Amino acid sequence: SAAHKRYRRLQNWVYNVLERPRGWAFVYHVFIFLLVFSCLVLSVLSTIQEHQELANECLLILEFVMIVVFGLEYIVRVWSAGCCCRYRGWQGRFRFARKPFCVIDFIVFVASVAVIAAGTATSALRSMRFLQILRMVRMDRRGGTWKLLGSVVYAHSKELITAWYIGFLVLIFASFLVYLAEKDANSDFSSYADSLWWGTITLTTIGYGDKTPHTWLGRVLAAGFALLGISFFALPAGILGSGFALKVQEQHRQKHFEKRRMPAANLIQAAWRLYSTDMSRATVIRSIRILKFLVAKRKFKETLRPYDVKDVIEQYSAGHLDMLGRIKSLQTRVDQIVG
Amino acid sequence: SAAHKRYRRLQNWVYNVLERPRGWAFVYHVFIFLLVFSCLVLSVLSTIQEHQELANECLLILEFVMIVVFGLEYIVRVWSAGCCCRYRGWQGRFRFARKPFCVIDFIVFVASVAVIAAGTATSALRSMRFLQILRMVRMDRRGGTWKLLGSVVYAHSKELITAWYIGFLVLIFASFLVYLAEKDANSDFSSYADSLWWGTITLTTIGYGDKTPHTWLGRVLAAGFALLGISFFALPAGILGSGFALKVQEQHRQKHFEKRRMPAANLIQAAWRLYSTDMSRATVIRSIRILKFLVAKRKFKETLRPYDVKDVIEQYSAGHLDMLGRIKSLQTRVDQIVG
Amino acid sequence: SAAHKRYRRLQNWVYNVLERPRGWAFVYHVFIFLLVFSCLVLSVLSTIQEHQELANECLLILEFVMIVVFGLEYIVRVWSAGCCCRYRGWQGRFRFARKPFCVIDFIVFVASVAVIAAGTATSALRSMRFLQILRMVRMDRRGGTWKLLGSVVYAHSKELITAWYIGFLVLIFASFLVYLAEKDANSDFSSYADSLWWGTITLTTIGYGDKTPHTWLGRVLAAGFALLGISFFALPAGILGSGFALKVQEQHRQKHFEKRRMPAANLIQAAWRLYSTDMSRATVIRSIRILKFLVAKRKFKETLRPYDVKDVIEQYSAGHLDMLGRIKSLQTRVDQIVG
Amino acid sequence: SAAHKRYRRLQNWVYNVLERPRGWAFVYHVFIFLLVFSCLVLSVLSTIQEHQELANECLLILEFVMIVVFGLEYIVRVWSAGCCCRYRGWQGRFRFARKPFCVIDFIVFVASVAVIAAGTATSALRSMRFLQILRMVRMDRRGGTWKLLGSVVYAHSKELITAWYIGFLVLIFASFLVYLAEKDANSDFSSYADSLWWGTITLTTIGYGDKTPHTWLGRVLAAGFALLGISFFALPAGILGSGFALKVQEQHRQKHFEKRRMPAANLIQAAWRLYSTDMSRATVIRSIRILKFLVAKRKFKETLRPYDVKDVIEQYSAGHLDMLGRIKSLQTRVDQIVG
Amino acid sequence: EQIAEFKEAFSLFDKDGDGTITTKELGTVMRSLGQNPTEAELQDMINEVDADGNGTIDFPEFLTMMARKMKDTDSEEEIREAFRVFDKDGNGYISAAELRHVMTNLGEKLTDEEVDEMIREADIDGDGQVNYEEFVQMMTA
Amino acid sequence: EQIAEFKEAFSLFDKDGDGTITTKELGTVMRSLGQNPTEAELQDMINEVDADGNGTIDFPEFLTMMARKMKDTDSEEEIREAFRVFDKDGNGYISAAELRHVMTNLGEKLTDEEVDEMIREADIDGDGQVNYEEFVQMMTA
Amino acid sequence: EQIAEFKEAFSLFDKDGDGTITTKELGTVMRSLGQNPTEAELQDMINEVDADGNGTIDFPEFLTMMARKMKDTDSEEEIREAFRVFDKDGNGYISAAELRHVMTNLGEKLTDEEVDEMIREADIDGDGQVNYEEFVQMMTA
Amino acid sequence: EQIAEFKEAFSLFDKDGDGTITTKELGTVMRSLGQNPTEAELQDMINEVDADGNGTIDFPEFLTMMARKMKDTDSEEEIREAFRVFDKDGNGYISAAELRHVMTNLGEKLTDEEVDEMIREADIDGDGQVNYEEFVQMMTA
Ligand SMILES: Cc1cc(C)c(NC(=O)[C@H]2C[C@@H]3CC[C@H]2C3)c(C)c1
Ligand SMILES: Cc1cc(C)c(NC(=O)[C@H]2C[C@@H]3CC[C@H]2C3)c(C)c1
Ligand SMILES: Cc1cc(C)c(NC(=O)[C@H]2C[C@@H]3CC[C@H]2C3)c(C)c1
Ligand SMILES: Cc1cc(C)c(NC(=O)[C@H]2C[C@@H]3CC[C@H]2C3)c(C)c1
Ligand SMILES: [K+]
Ligand SMILES: [K+]
Ligand SMILES: [K+]
Repeated sequence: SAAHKRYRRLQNWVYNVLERPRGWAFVYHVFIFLLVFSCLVLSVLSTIQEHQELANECLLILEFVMIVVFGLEYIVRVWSAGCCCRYRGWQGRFRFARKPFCVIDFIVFVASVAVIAAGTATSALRSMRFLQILRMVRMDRRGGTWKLLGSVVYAHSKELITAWYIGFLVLIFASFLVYLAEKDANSDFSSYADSLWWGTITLTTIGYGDKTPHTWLGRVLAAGFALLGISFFALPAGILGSGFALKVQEQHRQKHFEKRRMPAANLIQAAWRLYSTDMSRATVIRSIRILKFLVAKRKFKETLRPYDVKDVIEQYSAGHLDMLGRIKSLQTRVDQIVG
Repeated sequence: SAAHKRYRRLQNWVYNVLERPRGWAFVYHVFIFLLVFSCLVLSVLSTIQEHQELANECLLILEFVMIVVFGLEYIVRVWSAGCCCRYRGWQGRFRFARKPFCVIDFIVFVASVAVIAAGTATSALRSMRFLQILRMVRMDRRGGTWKLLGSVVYAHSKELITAWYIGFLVLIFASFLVYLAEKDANSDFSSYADSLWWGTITLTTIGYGDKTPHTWLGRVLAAGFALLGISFFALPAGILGSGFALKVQEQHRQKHFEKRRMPAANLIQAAWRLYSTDMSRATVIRSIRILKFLVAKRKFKETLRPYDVKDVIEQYSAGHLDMLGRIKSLQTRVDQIVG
Repeated sequence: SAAHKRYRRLQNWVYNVLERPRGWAFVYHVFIFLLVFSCLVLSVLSTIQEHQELANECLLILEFVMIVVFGLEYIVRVWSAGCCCRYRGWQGRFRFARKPFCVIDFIVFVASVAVIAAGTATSALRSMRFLQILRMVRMDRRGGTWKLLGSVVYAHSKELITAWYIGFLVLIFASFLVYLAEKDANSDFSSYADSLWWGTITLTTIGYGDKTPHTWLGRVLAAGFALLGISFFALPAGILGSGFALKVQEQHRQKHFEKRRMPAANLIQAAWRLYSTDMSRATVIRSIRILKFLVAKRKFKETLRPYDVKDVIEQYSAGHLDMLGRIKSLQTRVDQIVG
Repeated sequence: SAAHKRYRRLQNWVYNVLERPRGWAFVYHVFIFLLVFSCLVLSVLSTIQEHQELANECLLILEFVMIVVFGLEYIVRVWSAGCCCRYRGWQGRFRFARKPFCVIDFIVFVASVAVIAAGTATSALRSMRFLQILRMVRMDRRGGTWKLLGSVVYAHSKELITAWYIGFLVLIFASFLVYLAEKDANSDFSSYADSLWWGTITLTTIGYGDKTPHTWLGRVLAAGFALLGISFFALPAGILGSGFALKVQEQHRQKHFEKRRMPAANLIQAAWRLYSTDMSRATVIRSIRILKFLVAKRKFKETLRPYDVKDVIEQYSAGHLDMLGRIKSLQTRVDQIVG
Repeated sequence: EQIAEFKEAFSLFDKDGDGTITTKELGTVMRSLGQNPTEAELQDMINEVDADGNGTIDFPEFLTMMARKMKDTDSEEEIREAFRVFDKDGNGYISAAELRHVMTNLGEKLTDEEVDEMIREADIDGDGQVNYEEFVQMMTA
Repeated sequence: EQIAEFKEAFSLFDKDGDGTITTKELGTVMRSLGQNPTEAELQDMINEVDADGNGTIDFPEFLTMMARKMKDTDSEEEIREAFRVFDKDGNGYISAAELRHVMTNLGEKLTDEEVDEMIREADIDGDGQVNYEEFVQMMTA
Repeated sequence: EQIAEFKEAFSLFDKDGDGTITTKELGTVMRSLGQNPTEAELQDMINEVDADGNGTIDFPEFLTMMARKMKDTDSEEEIREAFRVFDKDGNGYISAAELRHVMTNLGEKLTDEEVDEMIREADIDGDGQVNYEEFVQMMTA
Repeated sequence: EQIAEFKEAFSLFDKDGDGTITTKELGTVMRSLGQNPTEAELQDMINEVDADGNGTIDFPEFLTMMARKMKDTDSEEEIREAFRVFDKDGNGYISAAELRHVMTNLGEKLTDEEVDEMIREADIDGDGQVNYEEFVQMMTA
């Protein structure tokens, strides 16, 4: 197994390469992001007339680079994962599971490149392809930024509903009132739909200025309703931002409570002792080891609590027992002397 | 009572249907919200000329759906509530109490539909009706989003007053100064009212761009006052958003302290024992049970506190008593030996 | 002193009237605020042409109301304060101290009204007068909203400086870069001053749209610098808003710790006992009472702390002493038996 | 050394002058900031035509003031630092280390002034020079506002990445959709680049209003995507602002825990005792002093913790030992009597 | 007349006519009936109605407690919150067998006969489920 | 001369001429007058004026305390805050009978004669209500 | 049949046929095998599976624990989190010698023979590094 | 050679050649020199350098401590922070007399002769003010 020892050292470099996407993700991920971003910006600039043809040849030479880099990196990742512990077979299936829909778009874009070169709107199609690629490469860590956002927005669902609802109510009131205020003076507000559009650009504080009140009643209504609702169209940002800061601060304190050594160390031991009940060279005995394993798992999840919430009652019980022992001592002392 | 047993199982399905609006409110409430929303958007689109007549027939066929659905659901809710524990009579009155002004608008819109069909501005009237319906269906949980908003805004009343006041002061200063700056160059600022309007769209950061300074003094004043007051017109959103996040985080921790079992269990017992003083097959005795009930209610509201604020003093008292017992033991030991 | 007893009951109604501005300030303060506000809005509307003359007679009849109401309320407040405990003399001076510059403007506006009526720009002068009145009536509680704002902004001075500074740096970079980008294409950016103006309306997100980039380089610079600095021009609102919420939450918890009864009760007693050393019918003895007074004042300011920060060490000392007593007991027990 | 005693009192005034930039930085730093700011604003006004020539002579007379003030203050600071403890030599090098690139620009601008006067675009060059000066004088405290910003933004990197990413995704979706919606009706959206520009001014809520949707489909897409993404382009301000407030509040509490006297006092003693092992008139002995020094340094860094996190376990250990002593006492009492 | 009957009960505690009930007077009457409260339990009981904080109950405080019983809205809400601890469905119901387990196994456990009377008094449904919010109104009426 | 009279009082505590007052010197003079402070009360008293933190009072600290008494603004504010605890109306008034209850029933209770002198000294209104903020200025003058 | 074998083990604890296991029944069987748990350790063990909170284990709770062992996802995650405490690289590896130090020097230390069997069972790499996440799946299978 | 001299000191503690220093070995050498540490002080000392957390010091940990002394940047910063506690001006100076008070009156007080040597070693200015940041660099060099 000496050649297979070189094979294992191969996997050593293979996992060492696995290190870069996870640990020092900075350089690799950024360079690949620049690849995708450059393709995007060059497509955009190819749309505009000023620089068109040279951008076209650059697009060709860079889409070759895209396809070859992705082709290389497909094999790179597939083999870079667990080579034989995540072996080529059914775990092979699980390497090309759903989220390698990225790989699927890779393959179909290979076909797109081949069609462009030898085979023969189109540009929009290719652009979309680059945008699907954009998405995937900026998200292949399963649920990531999405998971964080979802958790936090779910946490503040109750307040968010209020903000949304009240804001919407204010919008449809304001639009209607102003529409009535000058449906006859302004050609702008010729329809309630026009007023609703004006309301959407007056509440969010965009204010294109394409449609503005002209009557001194319309101006007053716009002013009042703007002052009243603009704030509501700006709450969700405030709530979410503050929730993020709170969560960050909380989690840094929770991790700062790094007390974990002994509970974590004991949990592995209780798990090994339970497991070895069924394979050691050495039912009621097993049931006892399961109960001890469950005690050790909890002690460990109590260090995933900051061990402070239960501590108040913990020390109460300790002090109460001390006082009970003191009472007992005194009582028995009386029973010894006086009787 | 076997037919009445089937009647009770009827109420079983009746309360099971009650479950959906409260528990899994998602689907039912959303579908009904889509009904109302679709009616609204179709009315809006009926205002604009592009799609008018087909929207008109769709409006007719959908307002029939509105009226029939609401007619069904009136009976559905009225009977779906406590069928005979919230019995048809005086509790009947309380089922059609004030907030079923929703039911009142239902009934009057039934009449509106009948007037449109056989009986014979109008469109605005109907639109308003849909908006009252909009309000009610998005708010029939008594005080809900409104109650939460009111509580939080009341809590931060002091800061909010400051924001409002200072912002207003800055607005009326700035408008006046700029008006003086170019009441003669710009036709825009021909009145202090014009300047105030400009100030309302310059402070909130809407900036329609219909009225802008043109003199290099006006520009400087606008710049300075914008930099100084824009922030003030954006505080209320910040304060409210942060208050929401704080309240959310606080209440999740408070509920996370789910210690409640024993105090809650003992409270029901002290209440039953007090109640049964006056009806059990079994005045001073009652007075004692009232005092114990009040002790049990507090212990229970102390678990609606996170049992931490009083705990510091609680354990102090415990430890002090332990030390007092130690002192007593030592003293009596001396009195036993030395004397 | 029976007529003077009716005089004292007069002061009873006099202080009862004092109650309304402080306690249930709502109605009185709001009505007077409406007086001032109505005068303001009517002046504004008098500027515009649509409603001019009728607004003029309304202005006359309402400025009489202003002057008579303020004349009444001057005496009302002056006598409503401590009638003879804040007696008419040198405390009279302190009743008409500086902040009754409000009274000074009252008096001079009396003269203005007299000049308008019998005596004979002017309108701007009167408007300013109403604005000074506006300020005072919305601020006669010495330092109020101003004091709160100052405290909080001072607390976050360090972060605010950063926001201001970095924002300013970004502004002057961006303006300069874009100015160079199209000082030749756009007539808009014909001067660096023009660019700075554009930058002031592009950073704060007002965006009048009077001056916008037209070259594809200018657009890119504007986009990048906007994305980079807009956030900085919106930090101060965020910091202040969050600081307000934090302070509100903190102070509600601090007041929720209403433990104060006994320390507050003992402080008055130690103060009376110290004071009575020098006047009771009953130097070293006084020095002891001063030391006890100072201990009682601190215990009282420790309840203006939430009695939690020192409590950790407090109970440590208690428990340490208990353990020391336990050690001593054990030691002496050995010395009693073994020796 | 009496003349050198006057030299030392010179350094006394020299360090007393050092006090003003650090302690009461207000007046000196502000006046110098006004110098730089006035030069800037006068340059800007020199660009515009209204006031040009008089601004030119003022520019000359004020740039002389700039150069002479900076020349004075170079020597002032260089000598004002440690005169001979930061002596003129190799520490001289470290006085003119990198960040005195400010001094370098000083010197080269001396040459610029000389070139303008006797030696002979130019104006832009000089302007840039004033901006480099601007930067340095508003930042010569090594890492300052920059360091604070970097720390906080790094702390919230995870949330910030989410905000950035999702916002960007929404931007490129929205721009593309609207571009497709009216690439044929509006001349505005004639290129996807045009749409992207519109998206940059529609997401950040600037809204120049130069390019707005005109088709009722474009308006709907713009409305929806604005409502969905505007919030994302406003999160970073919210997160950063809240993080600043949290950090401020936290650090004020941490410093409010000013318990430090004894641990800080003992640390200096253990350090002196260790140091004096190798020079006192008085290896294993040294190793013991190193261990005690390390214990004293930690006790001191435990007061740079708020001594609360470890205190829960600290007092647990104390109470546990008390109870263990109580158990031992009881046990030995039994062994004394019963045996 | 209701006030006079409360006064006569109050005077059994305050036999000396001092107008106050301390732990001595309260605990003495209780132990005469065969109860055995602790000193800390007697202090907690008095503290629930002692506004003066001096460790006594006076007649106005006694009368207020006796007139009020459990009829106040705070009592109705807290008792209903206690049942809801044991209502995981959130439908306002609790099983007869689950009520029986909680009443006889937690806290100051009810005897079998006590809990039998309690389940008899609730109008139990045919399934065996108890609507506890109408049970709370019968104790708060 | 006022400084010399403070020095003569200071020397009664510090009879050895060491320039310091410890718990021994302070507590010895106090018990000679029939007071009985605890050790923890003597430590608290010294700690209020011991800036050096070494458990002593020196003459500069003694003189500062004696010159200041209660005249400082911190004392006026805190005493006024203590009265406000018992002013629920917020009008700056407290009833003579309510002041009497608090003074004789809470804390280090005043005797009847002490509290009689205190109510005599406040210029009580005819209703029986005391303006305590002018009572605070008389003790801080 | 698996349920009947669990029932027969459960009946060794509950020899009286009462359908419950208290600290008496649990601790008695344990000490018969030469174990010496404390009372507080017996309470912790029962509390991990006692949903009724009355200090007992009934057969449904016993059967659930026995059927589940460590196969649940909570167990797999927490065990993997415990290994990660000792994986500073974050690469999912731990050295054989570092595993040996932690197992025999922390907590309820493994004997040499126990830890020898544990390192034999992990498919150790030629370097001497252990992939503990596949070690966790073997104990959770 | 410096490593060998550290090894010879390390072997005075670990006289058995076990490669470790426990509280027994450390405290025994200390008491032979007439020191009297407590058990809790010996545990704190070992814990400052015991990365294995098993209550011992091994030679690599001993060598690291001896090679480093106070030269590290953490030591320079913390010592400078300790002086700054007593520098209210914030100018980096402390009076000779104030240094003398703190050194002989707080903490593990220096003797007069110790503090005399300390003030002699600082290059005191003619006023009597000590620049403690250059005092910190002399102890960290
Ligand atoms: C009326 C209205 C007003 C607003 C500001 C929004 N937008 C949000 O609430 C944002 C916060 C999260 C992240 C994107 C959404 C959801 C919506 C949907 C409706
Ligand atoms: C001057 C001014 C500035 C602003 C931002 C507002 N708006 C608010 O204060 C909002 C916070 C709550 C929710 C809608 C209101 C109230 C007002 C009324 C006046
Ligand atoms: C560059 C710049 C950017 C901004 C947002 C501001 N405005 C603020 O900082 C506000 C917070 C308080 C309340 C009004 C001020 C001060 C300033 C002055 C300068
Ligand atoms: C998409 C997008 C949206 C936004 C708001 C930003 N801006 C930020 O995130 C600001 C927070 C710090 C301070 C200036 C930056 C960094 C960026 C870069 C990209
Ligand atoms: K805008
Ligand atoms: K705009
Ligand atoms: K605009």
